[PDB]
Amino acid sequence: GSSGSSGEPVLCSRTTCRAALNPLCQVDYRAKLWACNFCYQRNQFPPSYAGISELNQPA
Ligand SMILES: [Zn+2]
Repeated sequence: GSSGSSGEPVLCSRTTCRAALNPLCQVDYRAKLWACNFCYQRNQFPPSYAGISELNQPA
C-alpha cells in the first residue's frame, strides 16, 4: 500500500472500554452494527469503513 490508503483502527466508542475490533464481539454485518463483548455497547459503523483491512476480510 505504498502511498495509498493509510487506514485507521476502530476503537470502541466508550472511553473506558476502547476495545479494538476483535472476532469476540458480535459484529452484526447485516444490521451494520457490532455489539461489544465487554462493555456490551452497540456502536454504529463508520462512514469510511473501507481502509480497515480487518473488515475487508471478515472472518
Ligand atoms: Zn466496548
